[PDB]
Amino acid sequence: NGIYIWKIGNFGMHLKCQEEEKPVVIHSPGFYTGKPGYKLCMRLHLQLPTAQRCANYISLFVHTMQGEYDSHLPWPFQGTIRLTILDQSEAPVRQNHEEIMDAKPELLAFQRPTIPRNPKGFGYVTFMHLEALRQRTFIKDDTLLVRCEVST
Amino acid sequence: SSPTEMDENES
Repeated sequence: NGIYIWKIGNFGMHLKCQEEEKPVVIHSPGFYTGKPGYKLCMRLHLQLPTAQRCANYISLFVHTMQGEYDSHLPWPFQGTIRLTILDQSEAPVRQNHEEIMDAKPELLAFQRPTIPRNPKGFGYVTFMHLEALRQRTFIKDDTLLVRCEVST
Repeated sequence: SSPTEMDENES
């Protein structure tokens, strides 16, 4: 059962880029659901203030990647993916920001990739608005934590 | 509230 926590430091600088209307598109390191297992990564966007309807949102997508075990694994990928922006306050006062989605084997995002990262990602264009970050302690020590849990 | 497929090359 694959779990990866993506640590995005220097977050204030990424927010400043977004405020200055400079694109911010970043990718997590690749991580495996198991060994053997699938290789995946996360893609995060800070949508620009001038974007069409999703301005000032965090977008969060998952991508399949070419992994060492791909020849031994069934395709298309099927399973459940939980994406969470972690609330970094203490346990009694904490509420993470979370979505859970089922992979859709019919989509090209979940077929076996032919290049290092599958260009089709699957996720949330409007995962979390930037202003929602200010309501709880999501940023701590200039770091956002993005957790991805994958079932089968 | 619902997930979608997006191409990282903007189409």
